[PDB]
Amino acid sequence: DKLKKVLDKLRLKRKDISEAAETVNKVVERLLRRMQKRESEFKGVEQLNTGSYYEHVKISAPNQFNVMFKLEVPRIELQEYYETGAFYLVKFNPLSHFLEGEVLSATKMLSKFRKIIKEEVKEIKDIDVSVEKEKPGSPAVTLLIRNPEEISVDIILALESKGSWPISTKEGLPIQGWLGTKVRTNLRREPFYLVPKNAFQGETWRLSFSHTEKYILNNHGIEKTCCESSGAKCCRKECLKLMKYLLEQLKKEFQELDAFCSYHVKTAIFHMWTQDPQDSQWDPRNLSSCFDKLLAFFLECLRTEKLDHYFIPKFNLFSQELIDRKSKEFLSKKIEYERNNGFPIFDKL
Amino acid sequence: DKLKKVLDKLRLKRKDISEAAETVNKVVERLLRRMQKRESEFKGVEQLNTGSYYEHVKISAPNQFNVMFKLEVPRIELQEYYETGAFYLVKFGNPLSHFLEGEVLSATKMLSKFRKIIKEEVKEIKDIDVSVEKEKPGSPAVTLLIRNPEEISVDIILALESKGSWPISTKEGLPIQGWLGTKVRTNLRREPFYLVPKQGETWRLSFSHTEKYILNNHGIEKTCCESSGAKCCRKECLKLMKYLLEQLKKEFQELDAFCSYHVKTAIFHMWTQDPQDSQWDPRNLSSCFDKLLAFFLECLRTEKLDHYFIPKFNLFSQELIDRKSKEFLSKKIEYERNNGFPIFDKL
DNA sequence: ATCTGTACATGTACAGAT
DNA sequence: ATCTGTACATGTACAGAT
DNA sequence: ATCTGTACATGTACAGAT
DNA sequence: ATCTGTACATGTACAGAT
Ligand SMILES: Nc1ncnc2c1ncn2[C@@H]1O[C@H](COP(=O)(O)OP(=O)(O)OP(=O)(O)O)[C@@H](O)[C@H]1O
Ligand SMILES: Nc1ncnc2c1ncn2[C@@H]1O[C@H](COP(=O)(O)OP(=O)(O)OP(=O)(O)O)[C@@H](O)[C@H]1O
Ligand SMILES: [Mg+2]
Ligand SMILES: [Mg+2]
Ligand SMILES: [Zn+2]
Ligand SMILES: [Zn+2]
Repeated sequence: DKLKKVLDKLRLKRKDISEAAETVNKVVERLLRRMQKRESEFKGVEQLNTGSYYEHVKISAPNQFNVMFKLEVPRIELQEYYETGAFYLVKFNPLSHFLEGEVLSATKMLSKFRKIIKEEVKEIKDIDVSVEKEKPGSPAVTLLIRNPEEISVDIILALESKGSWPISTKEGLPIQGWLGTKVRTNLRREPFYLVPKNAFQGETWRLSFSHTEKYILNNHGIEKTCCESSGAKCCRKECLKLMKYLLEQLKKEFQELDAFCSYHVKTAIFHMWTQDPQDSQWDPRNLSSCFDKLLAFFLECLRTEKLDHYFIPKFNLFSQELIDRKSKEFLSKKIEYERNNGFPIFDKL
Repeated sequence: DKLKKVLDKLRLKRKDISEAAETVNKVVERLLRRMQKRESEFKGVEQLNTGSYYEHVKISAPNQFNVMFKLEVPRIELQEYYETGAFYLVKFGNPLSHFLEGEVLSATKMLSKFRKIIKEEVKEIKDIDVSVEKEKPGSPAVTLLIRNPEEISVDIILALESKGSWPISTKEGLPIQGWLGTKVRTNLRREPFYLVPKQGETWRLSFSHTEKYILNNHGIEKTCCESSGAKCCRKECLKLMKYLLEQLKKEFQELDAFCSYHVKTAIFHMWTQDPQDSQWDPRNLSSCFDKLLAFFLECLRTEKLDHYFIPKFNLFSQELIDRKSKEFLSKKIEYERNNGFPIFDKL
């Protein structure tokens, strides 16, 4: 019971999955063909599906989809922004119209990308779909879809580089004692990605490891058979779902928590999965203890004001410059409260 | 243990590895380039290193290397040869036209041209002392005999590469689901399969690339034998068993029918029967070797050792190995087992 | 002038050597 | 314990080709 | 270059078994 | 209550064709 029943509630319905995906795939496919069918500065982008729905940890409803349109760009030089670790300027075609002083401007290229999508969305007459107003500094072009429910799709332009990952990641991805050195070496043989976030704030990109995280979510055990048809279930994803849910419920209720996001939870459980690598440490019979030790770890992160980017160890997602101490102390109070009272926020609608 | 000292004996020396590999890689590279010449039928053939040396289970000396020269052959149809599971006929200005006889790609015609080219190229090698061994009938290999002073064999194996789905005779093979798992199994079966020459148009399936992967990714835990994981004794047990057979085989001509692939197949089944890394703790080397010996003896006595990839192919069937050959090896193994392995002290 | 099969450049798991 | 040679995967440079 | 075909992973859904 | 077996559904890798 208890947490088992909560997970029963969070579980997506097969029918809703079917109806959401088919409408999502209609729009995405149409947008994707537009990007190459034309001259178009983004001819050659490929679709990369990412985030919780494609990692099978989406909760409640299939109402948010994350898609990367990635562009392979060769002979790119990276300059780390302000020792931040995650933010870079990039330098040396149709992309000529996006540079400046030899700097590929994230802002300029996102704007044309965005302009294309808006135009194509205008030609869609079979689906009720609009482009959400732009959020400054965001990497996303966000679609809002109606019909069987509200659905949002974040279309994320990404650059794809095939060289060695930037030195700031050298000490990241510390999976050696959990997924192992062969897996780590192979993952770092994959490309890395750059996403037009902006900390020259307008020209900066941010590193993305959404492809690495997806692999990890679907290949998460120390045993190769974890959660496979001839292995045993673990409760790793279910703990992620529960913690995601506690934060979503807390964020709905308290504006004091706007600065928090699900990626903070994702980052925290990557660290917990590294600290507790054995699959037996995530036995489904120990769901409550597992959820609790995740809570305690997350609270220790808040208390110490320290949650390092799992791929970029020096980039503290909980630094003062990013999240006010007051916000972190508010979230500590609310989590400790739910914890010490049987999670009442889990009962509510 | 006694067995740890045997393993020290069996361990290859780096100095020997260097000298052997340097010469082997010179000859192989030159043979691969000549294959890409002109109107050579084998142009586009690619190199695949296989077998015990590339699996790090070669014992005693680095004196036998296995290398496949693989040729992608698109658009092919296979006919299983008489329900044997492992043997096939292959059918379709193509450069393999000279090897056809009405739809059918002749194995020995292709192997013979392959061989002729190799022999010719070896004649032009004066860098080092290397000759081509007399052909063994029905063998897929062209064997090089290198004297580096020390003697080194190189089996060069012509291979057809097909990228379609594996033949149905393997549908139930590779039973690694409780051990390496379903994702690993699916991904391995997405790789190509291989046909090597074995009546004269018969080819044989090869899974040397899959076996190589398994050898180097052999644990249920991803960290098995890794620098942040725990050592197992799976490969060490393979080495000891290979050594038992090699010592016996160089002493007793009665054992000519047996080869090391029998030992490699038996321990794949053992690795399937005991998937947990803790059933191969280095502290239990003796038990682990002993249970392998016992499994092998039961295969001998019951006359049943299924091909790991082709379940219906029995490597210990009557048609391949006489019951007396099996009973002879059984006695010799049982003898070594119950007398402290005196053949391990030999030489 | 650009294109490209061939081979160099880089990085590291494995396992022998010290 | 760290150091180190071979094998091998992938990214890239460029003589020689087009 | 783009697209379908095949195979089976990952899921949800529910009845019958335990 | 949970487990197991079948049915149902989407996502994804890659072969082969055009
Ligand atoms: N600040 C960030 N830094 C790096 N990558 C991020 C960041 N925020 C999001 N991402 C990446 O983008 C993906 C999609 O983000 P999103 O906000 O939709 O979360 P999610 O993982 O899909 O979960 P959910 O949608 O269920 O809240 C994340 O899974 C992660 O890979
Ligand atoms: N009878 C066979 N059937 C199928 N594949 C075989 C057979 N014999 C050998 N092979 C394959 O060819 C490879 C090379 O064969 P080889 O006889 O050299 O043995 P090995 O595994 O390299 O060991 P060693 O050379 O130390 O005896 C094997 O590893 C196996 O994959
Ligand atoms: Mg999301
Ligand atoms: Mg060999
Ligand atoms: Zn699991
Ligand atoms: Zn091991």
